[PDB]
Amino acid sequence: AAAAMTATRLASSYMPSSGSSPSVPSSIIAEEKLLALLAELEALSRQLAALTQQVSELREQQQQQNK
Amino acid sequence: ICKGNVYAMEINLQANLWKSFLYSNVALYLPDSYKYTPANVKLPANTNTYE
Repeated sequence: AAAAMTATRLASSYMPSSGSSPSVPSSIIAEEKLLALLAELEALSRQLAALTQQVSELREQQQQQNK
Repeated sequence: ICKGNVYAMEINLQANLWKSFLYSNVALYLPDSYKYTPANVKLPANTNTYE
């Protein structure tokens, strides 16, 4: 019973495993701007894909008109 | 018969003790930045572990 008690205490610690377990530094301010960047950057990818179809449709429309 | 003084090696006794005391002590207790690792050994990634 106590083996379980220490097992959960070991599992609940900052760096519990002798294996790979180092710390990581970061800055909250930089992350927030990055998270906002990916939102707009992704939206541009799909919008530019949509604009391709409009130009693609425009090209076929002219060819049909000049068929 | 020897024919010469007796063969003998030399050792600075006092200096060796002073160095050995200096190494078991503070020399081994420097911050890890002064420590390096050999080429053919692998250490666990965790920094707080005894190994």
